[PDB]
Parts: sequence; structure tokens; C-alpha cells
Amino acid sequence: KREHEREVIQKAIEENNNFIKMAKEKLAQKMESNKENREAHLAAMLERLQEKDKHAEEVRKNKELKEEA
Amino acid sequence: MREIVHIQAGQCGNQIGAKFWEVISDEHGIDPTGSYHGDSDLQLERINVYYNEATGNKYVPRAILVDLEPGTMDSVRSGPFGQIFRPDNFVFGQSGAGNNWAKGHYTEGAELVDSVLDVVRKESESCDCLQGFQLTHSLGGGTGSGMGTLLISKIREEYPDRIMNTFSVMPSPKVSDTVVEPYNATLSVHQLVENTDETYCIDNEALYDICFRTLKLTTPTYGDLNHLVSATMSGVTTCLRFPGQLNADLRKLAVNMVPFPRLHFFMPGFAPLTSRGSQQYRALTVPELTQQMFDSKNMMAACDPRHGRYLTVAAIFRGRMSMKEVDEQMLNVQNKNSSYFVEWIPNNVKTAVCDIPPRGLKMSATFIGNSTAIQELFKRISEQFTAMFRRKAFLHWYTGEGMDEMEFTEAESNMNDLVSEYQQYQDA
Ligand SMILES: Nc1nc2c(ncn2[C@@H]2O[C@H](COP(=O)(O)OP(=O)(O)O)[C@@H](O)[C@H]2O)c(=O)[nH]1
Ligand SMILES: [Mg+2]
Ligand SMILES: [Mg+2]
Repeated sequence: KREHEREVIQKAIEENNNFIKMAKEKLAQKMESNKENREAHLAAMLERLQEKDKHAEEVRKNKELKEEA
Repeated sequence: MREIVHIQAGQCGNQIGAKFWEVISDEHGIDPTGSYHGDSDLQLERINVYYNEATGNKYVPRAILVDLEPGTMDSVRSGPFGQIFRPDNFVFGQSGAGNNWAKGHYTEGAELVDSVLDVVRKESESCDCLQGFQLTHSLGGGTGSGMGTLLISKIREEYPDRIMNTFSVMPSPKVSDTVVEPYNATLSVHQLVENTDETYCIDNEALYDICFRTLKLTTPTYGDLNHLVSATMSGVTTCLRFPGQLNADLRKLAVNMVPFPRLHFFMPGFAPLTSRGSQQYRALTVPELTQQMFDSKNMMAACDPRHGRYLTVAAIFRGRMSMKEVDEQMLNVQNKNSSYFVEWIPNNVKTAVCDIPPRGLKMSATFIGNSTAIQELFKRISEQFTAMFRRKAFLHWYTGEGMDEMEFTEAESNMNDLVSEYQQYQDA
């Protein structure tokens, strides 16, 4: 009975400890997955606006030929 | 076989424990400060059974007060006899048990149990010859139920040759609306079958029905319920507290009352039934004490003794009366209702007569029956239990504290065995 009385209380610690563990992990994972996903969305936004900046130059550098002829 | 160590655990335990000490103190002529002021000397003959002596010849109860919250014990300490108890024998925590057997038996209670056993040990060394221990507690809560049974299991380890006695208050939906009490009770019973020699089954279903039906109290209070318990406890221990011939110590009582090690769950009765408001101007006749003390209305266990058979009976009469007439009426019941007594235990009814009556009465009779009808009580709890357990309801409170479903199944299984064992000898 004494051996069992210890097994029970150590089982309660192990389970409450592991709840803390899982929670701490599941949180850290979805908080990192969020940071990556948002940074990516911003990266692709900035990407599109920077290819409009080089298309804008291909227009300013297309006219610069037409003018001189 | 001289000194008894008393322990009271939890809310229910400390309330009835206190009331018990209130009563017998008055009977033994001990005042709240602990000095003696009584007439007869019968009061001081076996005073050493429940009390210690100190300087100034003050009498201190051999009692240990246990709880996991300070509530009830602060109230007891500011109660009537509050200052009588040994201040160091107050052992309480703060967390509480939350009516959870697991909290009381495995976690919150384990954190406190060692400190209690230190006070037990100190009292047990003061003993010239220790008989054993009597515990007072409920089986429906957490502290008294869970921590109480833990203390028993632990005490049996240090004192395996001593006698373990208990006043165990069985739960009833008529008194408590806490849904988990059947879990607590079933778990406790398992412990009690294994680790007690004597258990007085004080049923709150009985105490309520008695208060409401017989005593005509439309709104029974704990004080009303406890007045009955207090009266029963006084009577049941009378043979222990005053000079007598029968069942004069816990072991002798156990040998007379317990034909089989597991079947040690007694059915207490009392007469005349009294309320704190009742007048009781007219003392009862000896025949009246007898017809009532065997009447189901007077049983504190809420079982119909006509549904089973008496394995053993102890009957205690108090007050100045015709000891001649006591024997005739006692022999009358046995010979009238001979079918309800097992034939394979000859002369299973034993009687004692103490001259000093209980407080406020001239004539009183107390009943202690090892009836096989006690199974009805365990059957009741078993049904309340399975109703929930088949759907695994409310188990998360317990598994959260480290327990497992298997431990419930075993407790359920063992109490079902107890019921069947009580039935085995009922048809013998
Ligand atoms: N007769 C009686 N029963 C009580 C008393 N207090 C609680 N109970 C019963 O005990 C059960 C609750 O257990 P309780 O002692 O309050 O919990 P604990 O403090 O953890 O031991 C319920 O079934 C109540 O009916 C009391 O003062 N008198
Ligand atoms: Mg409470
Ligand atoms: Mg703690």
C-alpha cells in the first residue's frame, strides 16, 4: 500500500508536469509557425512591389531610346 | 488493555468528536477547564481510559484533532469544551480536501499524515497499556474519508496488534447533495473491511429519517443529527468507560461481536429517542426500552433487521432499574423473535447494566447488533456508485490526483464481495 501511495502521487506530478510541457511546446510551435507565415506574406508583398519598380524602369528606359532617333 | 487514543478527522469527524467529548465529560464530571466536580466515584474509576492526568490533577482528553482546513477546528477550539483539548494535539493544514478521497488519501493528506502520527506516537508512549484507537469521521467527504483511512492503514503498520475501532458516518442523498460521495464511501469501505476490527455504521439516512419522522423535526440540523450520534457514542462506549463485566475493552468486544474478520460492521440502536427540545419527563419502563431498542425506528443504520439475522448482539442498559426485569425482557425478545437470531451461534445476545444513566435521562438502552441486514446499507452505496461509474462520471477529479479506474473497480469489487459474504451467513 505504501509503494502504491507513492506511485499515485508521482503519477499526478508526472501528468501535471507533462501538461505544462505539452502546452509550452504546442504554444512555441504555433507561435513560430505564425512568425514565419506572416514574414513570408510580407516578403511576397514587397516582392511584387519591387518588380513593379523594375518594370517602371524598363518603361523609362524604353522611352529613352524612342526619344533619341 | 487500558488506554484508548481517540482521533477525529474532517468536518463531520471533529463535530461529532467534539460532541462526544462534551457528553462523556459531563458524565464523568469533567468541566471544560478539565477539573473534576462530580458526586459519584464511579466517574473516576476508569477515567484513565479516555483521559490523561496533568498537574493540578486536571484531566486532558486523549484526543487528536485532524483536518486539512482550519475551519471546523477553529470552531471546536472556540467551542464549549474547546480549551479542554491538548493545544499541541491540533494538527491542521490549509489546502482543504474538496470532498475528494484522492486528495485526502494520496496527495493533500499524504503531505500532513506524518505530522499527525507524531502526536499519535507521543500519546501512545504515555500509555501504560494501550488497547487501540477509535476514529470518528464521515465516509462521504475527503479528509475524514480519504485521510482517515490512510491514518488507519498507517497506524495499523505501527500498532498491528492493537484494536482499530471506528465511528463511520455513512453518506445519504437525504442529507448531502454532493454527487461524488458514493465514490468516497466505496473507496473507504474497502479500507475499513481490511484494516478495522470494529466499525459503528452511523447512517445519515437513518439519522435524518429519525429526526424527521419520529422526532417530528421538519428542518433537521447537523446539531439534531449529532445529538443522536452523541447519544449513541456514549451508550456504545459505556461498557468501556465505567466498571462492568461484559465487553469491557475493545478486544473483548471484538471477540464477542466479530465471528468473522471482515464482518465487523455493527448496527447501533438507542432508546429512548430524544431531541434537544424534547422534554422526556416520563422515564420508560424496562419493557419499553427493550421493544424500542430492537425496533427499526431506533436503528442508526437504516436497515431492516427483519431482512437479515443477528450474528451477535450487545445490549447496554443505563440507570437504576430492576436488573432482574432486564434479563426477563432481554430473554423475551430472543425467545419471541428467535427466528431472527442465527442458531449456529448459541447465546449470541449479551447484556450489561450500568447504574449511572446518561445526561437528562433516568432510563436508557443502547443497541449494538452485528446484523446481516447491514448489507442493505452497502447495497445502497453500491448502486449510487455504479450509476456514475458505468459512465465513468466525475472520475477526472480523482484521476487528476493520480488515481486510476482500476482502483475504483477493485473497491467496487471488494464491497460487492462484502455484501455477498453477509448474505452467505444470512442463509445458514
Ligand atoms: N452527522 C453529520 N454529518 C456530517 C457533518 N458534517 C458533514 N457531514 C457529512 O459528511 C459528508 C461530508 O464530509 P465532510 O466531513 O464534510 O468532509 P471532510 O471535511 O473532507 O471530512 C456528508 O455526507 C455530510 O452529510 C456533521 O456535522 N454531522
Ligand atoms: Mg465543507
Ligand atoms: Mg501542497
